Amino acid sequence: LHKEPATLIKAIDGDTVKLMYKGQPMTFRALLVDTPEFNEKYGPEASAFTKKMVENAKKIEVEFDKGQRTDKYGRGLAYIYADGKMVNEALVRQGLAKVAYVYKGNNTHEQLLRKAEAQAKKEKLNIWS
Ligand SMILES: Cc1cn([C@H]2C[C@H](OP(=O)(O)O)[C@@H](COP(=O)(O)O)O2)c(=O)[nH]c1=O
Ligand SMILES: [Ca+2]
Repeated sequence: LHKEPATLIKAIDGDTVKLMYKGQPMTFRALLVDTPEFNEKYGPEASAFTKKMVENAKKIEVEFDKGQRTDKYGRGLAYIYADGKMVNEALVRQGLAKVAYVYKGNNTHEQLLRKAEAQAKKEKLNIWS
């Protein structure tokens, strides 16, 4: 896989963000995770966590996996990086997302994110408390 440049347009919630990619606005949905919706427990915290991560970043990148790059809602499906740190992994490590939506061919970082979930769980963090 390889990282490509993108620019923040707007935070949306824990696992979606609006980014300018190859000069076009698109909503990106974070691969391999699921944050609570804003109306659910930890949802506001998930939203706040991702917002700080992307808004503070001097550099956002997106990394597509090997399979589909758009979901059925027209959202980009990627791993999203903020100054080199993967949002997807960071959410999971903080117990603010579960590993989820693991589809064949788009699962390159599955074991990485699983390892993070295991540690969040060990630490009884947030969703796991
Ligand atoms: C993360 C992801 C979600 N989706 C689809 C599955 C779910 O369809 P359904 O909407 O029909 O339940 C939806 C969940 O995304 P959200 O968790 O943002 O709601 O997005 C994909 O198709 N591929 C993906 O990689
Ligand atoms: Ca969600």
